[PDB]
Amino acid sequence: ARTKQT
Amino acid sequence: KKHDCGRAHIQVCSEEEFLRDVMQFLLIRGHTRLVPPGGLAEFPDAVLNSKRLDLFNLYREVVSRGGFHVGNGINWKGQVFSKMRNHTLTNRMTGVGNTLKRHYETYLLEYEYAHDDVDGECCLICRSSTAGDWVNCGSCGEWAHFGCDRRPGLGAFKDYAKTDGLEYVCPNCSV
DNA sequence: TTTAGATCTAAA
DNA sequence: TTTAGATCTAAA
Ligand SMILES: [Zn+2]
Ligand SMILES: [Zn+2]
Ligand SMILES: [Zn+2]
Repeated sequence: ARTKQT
Repeated sequence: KKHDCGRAHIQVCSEEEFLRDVMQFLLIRGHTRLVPPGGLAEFPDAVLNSKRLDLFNLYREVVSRGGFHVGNGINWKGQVFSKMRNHTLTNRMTGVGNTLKRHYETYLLEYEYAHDDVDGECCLICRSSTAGDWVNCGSCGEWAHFGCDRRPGLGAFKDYAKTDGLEYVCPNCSV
């Protein structure tokens, strides 16, 4: 999936 | 603080309009060495995996994830590079994440700060922007904290985040 | 274990 | 100086 970790 | 330009919003902006706005911005900021003679056809003078560096897709993939400051919270090799023209199926671009971060710093970081293209959407479940792991719904395109989805049978976050990882469909979309 | 970022090498 | 690929480390 498209992801991000902020 | 912001470029005036009046460039199209990033969801509908063409590659040529974007790149011309980047060139104009780099010149007004005094980085003349980054804009070679010969206009848009020659910009940028940087090569990645034997093709000219694709700044448009590099920019779109980073700002859609919250901008450069997200850092290694972006999967550069697996989710940014894979969307660029520079990607090939079989490549040995083992240092590509570091390379892409350096190119973003050179060409795009000041530009990012001077525009309003960075995604700041809240979680579709809890409606906040709390720090943490997020997944983008493949169906509706909204964003969710992984931690806010308590359905059984979800994979580990790392299996969504790895290149060509698991499909994610949010609880609101799921049939 | 797997995956990806950082660093170094060697070739231009 | 810039780039591609090997080989480190970090993280999960
Ligand atoms: Zn602009
Ligand atoms: Zn949430
Ligand atoms: Zn959805």
